[PDB]
Amino acid sequence: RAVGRVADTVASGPVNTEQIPALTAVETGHTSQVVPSDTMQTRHVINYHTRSESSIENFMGRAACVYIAQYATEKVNDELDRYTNWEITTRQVAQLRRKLEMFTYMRFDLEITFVITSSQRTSTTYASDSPPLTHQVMYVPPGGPIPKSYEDFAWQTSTNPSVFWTEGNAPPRMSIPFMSVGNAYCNFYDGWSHFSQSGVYGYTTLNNMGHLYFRHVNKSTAYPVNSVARVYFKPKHVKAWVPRAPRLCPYLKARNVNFNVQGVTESRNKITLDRS
Amino acid sequence: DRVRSITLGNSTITTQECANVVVGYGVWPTYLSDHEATAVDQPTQPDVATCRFYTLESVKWESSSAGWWWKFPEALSDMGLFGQNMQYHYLGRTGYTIHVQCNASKFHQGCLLVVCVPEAEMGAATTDHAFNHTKLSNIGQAMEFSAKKSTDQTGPQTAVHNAGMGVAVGNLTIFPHQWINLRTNNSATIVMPYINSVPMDNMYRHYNFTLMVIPFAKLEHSPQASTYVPITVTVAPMCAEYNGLRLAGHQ
Amino acid sequence: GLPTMNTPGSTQFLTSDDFQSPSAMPQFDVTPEIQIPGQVRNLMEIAEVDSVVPVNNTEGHVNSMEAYRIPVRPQTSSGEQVFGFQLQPGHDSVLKHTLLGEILNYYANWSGSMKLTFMYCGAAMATGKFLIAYSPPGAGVPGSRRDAMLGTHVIWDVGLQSSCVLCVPWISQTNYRYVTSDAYTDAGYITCWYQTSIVTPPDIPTTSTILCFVSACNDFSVRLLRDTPFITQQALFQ
Amino acid sequence: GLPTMNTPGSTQFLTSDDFQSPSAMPQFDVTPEIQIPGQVRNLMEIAEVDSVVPVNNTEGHVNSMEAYRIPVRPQTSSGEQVFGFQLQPGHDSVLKHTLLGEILNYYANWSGSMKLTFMYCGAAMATGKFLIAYSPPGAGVPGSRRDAMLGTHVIWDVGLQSSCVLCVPWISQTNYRYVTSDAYTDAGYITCWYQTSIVTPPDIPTTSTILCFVSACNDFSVRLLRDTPFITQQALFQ
Amino acid sequence: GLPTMNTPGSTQFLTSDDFQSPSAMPQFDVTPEIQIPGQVRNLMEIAEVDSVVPVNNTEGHVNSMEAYRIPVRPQTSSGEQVFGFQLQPGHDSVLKHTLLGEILNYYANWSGSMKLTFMYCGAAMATGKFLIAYSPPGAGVPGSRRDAMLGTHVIWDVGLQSSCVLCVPWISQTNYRYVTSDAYTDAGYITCWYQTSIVTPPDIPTTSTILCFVSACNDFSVRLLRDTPFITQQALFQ
Amino acid sequence: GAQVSTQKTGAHIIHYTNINYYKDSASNSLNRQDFTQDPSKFTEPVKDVMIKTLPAL
Amino acid sequence: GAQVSTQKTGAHIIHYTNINYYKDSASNSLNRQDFTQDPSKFTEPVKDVMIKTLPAL
Amino acid sequence: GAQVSTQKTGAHIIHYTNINYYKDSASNSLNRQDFTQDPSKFTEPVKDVMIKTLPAL
Ligand SMILES: CCCCCCCCCCCCC/C=C/[C@H](O)[C@H](N)CO
Repeated sequence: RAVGRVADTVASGPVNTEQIPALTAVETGHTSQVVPSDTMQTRHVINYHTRSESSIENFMGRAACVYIAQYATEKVNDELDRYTNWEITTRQVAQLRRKLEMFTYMRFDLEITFVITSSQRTSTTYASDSPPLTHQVMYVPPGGPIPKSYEDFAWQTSTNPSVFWTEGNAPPRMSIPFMSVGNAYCNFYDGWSHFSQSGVYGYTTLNNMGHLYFRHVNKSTAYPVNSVARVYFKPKHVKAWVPRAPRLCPYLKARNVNFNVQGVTESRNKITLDRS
Repeated sequence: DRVRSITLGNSTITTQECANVVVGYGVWPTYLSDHEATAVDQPTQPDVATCRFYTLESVKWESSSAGWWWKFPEALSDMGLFGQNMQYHYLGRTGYTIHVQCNASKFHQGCLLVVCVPEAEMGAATTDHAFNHTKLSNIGQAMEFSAKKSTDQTGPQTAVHNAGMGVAVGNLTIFPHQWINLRTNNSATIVMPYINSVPMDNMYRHYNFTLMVIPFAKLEHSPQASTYVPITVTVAPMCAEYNGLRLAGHQ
Repeated sequence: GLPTMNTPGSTQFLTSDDFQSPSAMPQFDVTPEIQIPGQVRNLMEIAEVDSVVPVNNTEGHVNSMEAYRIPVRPQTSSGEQVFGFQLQPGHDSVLKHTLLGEILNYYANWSGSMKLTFMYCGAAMATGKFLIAYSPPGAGVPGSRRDAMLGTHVIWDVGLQSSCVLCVPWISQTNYRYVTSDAYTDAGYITCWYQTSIVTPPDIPTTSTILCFVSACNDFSVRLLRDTPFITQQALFQ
Repeated sequence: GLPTMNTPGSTQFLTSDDFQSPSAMPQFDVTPEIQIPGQVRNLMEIAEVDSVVPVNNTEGHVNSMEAYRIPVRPQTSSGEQVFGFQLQPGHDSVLKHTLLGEILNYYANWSGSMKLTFMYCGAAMATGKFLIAYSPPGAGVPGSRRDAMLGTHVIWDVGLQSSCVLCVPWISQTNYRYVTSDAYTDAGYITCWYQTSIVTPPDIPTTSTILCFVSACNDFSVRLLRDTPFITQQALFQ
Repeated sequence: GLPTMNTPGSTQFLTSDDFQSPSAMPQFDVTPEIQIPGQVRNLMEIAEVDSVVPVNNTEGHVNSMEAYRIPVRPQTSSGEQVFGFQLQPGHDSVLKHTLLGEILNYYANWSGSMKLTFMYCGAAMATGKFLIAYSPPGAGVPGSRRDAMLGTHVIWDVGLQSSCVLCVPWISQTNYRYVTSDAYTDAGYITCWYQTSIVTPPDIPTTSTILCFVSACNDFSVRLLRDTPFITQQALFQ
Repeated sequence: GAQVSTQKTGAHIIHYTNINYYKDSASNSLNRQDFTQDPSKFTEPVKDVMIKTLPAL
Repeated sequence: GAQVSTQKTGAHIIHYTNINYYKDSASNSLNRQDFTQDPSKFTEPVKDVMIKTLPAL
Repeated sequence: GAQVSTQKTGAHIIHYTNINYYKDSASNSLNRQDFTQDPSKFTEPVKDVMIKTLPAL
């Protein structure tokens, strides 16, 4: 039988034995390995089903949006500045965060894909003629010189990895290896950053992955244009350890596991069923 | 069988109604290998002065008890030479033999889940607020859950059905666990290996795992039976080794 | 150059693709992996572990540990019902936040047999028999213990072994049922009944407790990944 | 032509790519290379060379040669401190403009043992003993020579061999520390103390000089290239 | 990269292409196929089955079962005509909604011989002879039974075997005729005539019934797929 | 250096070719076809073996 | 892993090459060149065989 | 003329193919995988050998 294929059930007849496969003990921590062939009469079924979709590589290997970065060709304030940044994290979106937090320690390579889209800002006029916009997504490793403005020297990217992309083409994509200073990425860290048990509690002290700076490399537009860049993480070559319980409560913050108290499941009116 | 004897150092545990032993994730604790080490200095391994049984204080089990938790290795910070080796070293590494024990009678009833949760990172009761470390765990005190939610301004969220982690309490049975059902079971022993993403670690700024003891079926009995049943926790380190000798910590 | 031609689908982002892409960190020395215990290679290893079911989830009981405590007591007449729920392991409110139920809500199709384990958490001096029955979905709900004795069932004798396993078999006309329920792929009902009673000596409390556990068998499989309808957000978490 | 399809990432400039490209000067005859001495094939050959450390960098001393001159003198009582600094070879002000420190600021991760060499530049008639200690970062700074004798240390006897090497070992829980410092990857402290004293004959100056040198050991490695936060410009140099 | 060049036809959608494309469901476990009876591998297996022809389709008869009932009766003189239609199996109103005719309207070219089967559905005491004739298209329609006896024909004797087959041969100058008719590829005429009469005993109804069936022979082939001019819609079906 | 492997097909022209283009293994595609598993770390992690037919206590 | 097959030509340099690029068999092209058929399920599905020359009844 | 070489992988399907397309060697890609080194030109460039255990003077 191939690897990943489920088990067949064997033909079983009537029994009158001193064997008791149905009776067990949950107190031992043991999950009983009872087959339907042990408690009832079955036929021989050749099961051809496979556990393909349930692999850790197949369950994780789909790209999910992790951040929406906004920046313009004319500054409104420092939130709609000429440039923007993002501290690299997986906790701001809830769909990928719940999938990663089913494990305590993981170890994967990444694919980062950007879906950058622009839009003309609301104005009294729009009738212009502009050349195609080109964007820069520079990665800054932890501790490097960050762009303090537009027209900065730090966008010279002589040693930082950069990418350039003109609007209209395919989305940009690069591959990232496993980047932790330990032996696995820690989804959870039950501890503090200082030795006196103070400072920052949680997984935030084990996430030093750097920043990701975005801009328009075009100097100007006739009328201001707002851009949005969506960041897509797809984990590949995935290992995972110590499976966690799934989360019940929705998230509140990105740097905490803080929650509001909720019931264990949705309710019903009574514990029985009452028809014929 | 129901009998089992565990001997570590100069200490012995005997049990006449044992369910079984749960061994971790199928891994026995051992010392770090040469192809996995990072530190270069020679470790110290006090084999019997540290890998012995250390018993904690009992907790009174009531009908309205929600549960208790202990965080490790901070639960044994003052237990003999296991606590003296934590203070003098930067790194440490150990597995454990947790033994929880509670006898009542053939006329009592109750059931306790005994889970060992690695990296049981707890949320805050009052959100947008960081909590104190002495509310997470004192040095050997049993920190206890609550039946309803907590409004502590600097404490964890101790509602027991969310288990402090925002998950369903019923789903904790993937972590290494046993049950103490008073109908059939007297004690519960779990052998935990070293679980971390690094080969050694600091034993003060990091709680490696948390032992929770939760009544799923509550304690009830006749009023003319013994109204006091305690729950004692006896923990033995296993294959404990240390690195980075300097002055006594731990700031 | 080499004469080429572009097919439909060029310059697209299909999020479930599988293509090579260049590295931003070339010749990066990745740290060596070590033996961490508890490695997971499949989500079916997680779903084959017991997880206690909140059968008593009539609110207000879901906001306490009363949701897991199925109550039993000595009876005045026999054959009454203990509990009952539909066998919808990804859609029913009893089973969809269990550990097997949470994995199935990432998928659209499920297949295989399941294991319902029960655990009597009463006093060691109290005895009892129970009938736990599974009904295929054709006739409706069983209305009595006579209606339930006609399907797949097991009689559990409470003794020194505190636990019994009702194995729910895969009796279906399709190879897969749907996780979100419909009428074409309905799976049936699970009910429990007093086979005899609870008989106790004096000086013992009346009400006892039964814990129900769910897990998957070794022929269980899932299919067609999807997003789960359990986590939501209106804005980015800051 | 050959039917093709374009993946994501087409028509982009990733600055750390590795692709072939046509030549603007075809069949250009490149001049023959000769043997020039001192060829460098790795930046770890540069970082394994001693470079004198400015331990005395309390300004105003950085604008003179006084920054490199650690002063010692005969004492009235023993066990006092000579100097001390944090072991942050890319972030601490004592070590980040040394020759080992300048290479590490091009990188984000460092790993390995280091060599602190000391050089007594006093008169040949003056004797002395010193204790140079390394402390792992758990307990805090050592407060005395009693606090420093508990960690990795060496007692140096000043004699005919003017130099001693304190080897700082790699005692870490991770395989890499960060160059820009944080609390998770703190590396500890280096301190020096009077083991005995400086004892001189008459007609000799009081204050002597000790020079500290840093270099990397043969298990040293760096990782994750970055831009250095040391050179800046507001406009193009004309 | 590899130097390439794009031919004409890049970035187009030709709806009858044949190209590979990536999967939206990777490693999807498809359910196993079973033996279902009646597998179809070719539309020529469908067209080689008999299907009863509405020869009597003079309205109002098409809105009832009278369209299939060719009437015969005892005659006063012999050699009269029973029925007649043009051999246009995709364009003639008699043959274009039959089961052979509906497949041919998906195509533009047809080729091969055909089988016209006839079935006498009168009483078992009634006898009769018939002449069923095929005429190649050169001279026009046959005007009498004398005109029809000069082409391909068969005399059918009604007896214990109720059915006869007139085989219409492929007599063409091209290898393919057109489904929508034209004058270059005209195929001819099918007529039927009284060879003798219907002779019955007393106490029997006058009018009997003949059923005509069409099917394709084993040298039949179709070519050049197209849309059928039979189904229409003005909006999307909601 | 072409690795011809088996395609994912059903049960009752089935091969694909792969060339690696880049010098880093993190640049490679996903390992879709690895279905190995052993659930005894979680479902039966007890010290003494527990046979089904025999009593658990 | 190249499958060289015969091209569709007429009757009275005739081969093509195919490489499979993807790991799923549903990603493959169409099976254009499969012309097998057996029409006896529909045209002659009777229990006893019926020879043409012999009478049917 | 394909050079199959070893990909950069970690430690505890690992090969890539390269074809050269141009007639000039300056058109080639980078030599990423050349990690040879000898630091004795700089760290120990003295005439007489200096053993560690022996005194330097
Ligand atoms: C303009 C070029 C952009 C290049 C992009 C490089 C950014 C990627 C480097 C850091 C990768 C970090 C991967 C994150 C892993 C998660 O945080 C872990 N699951 C949690 O520890």
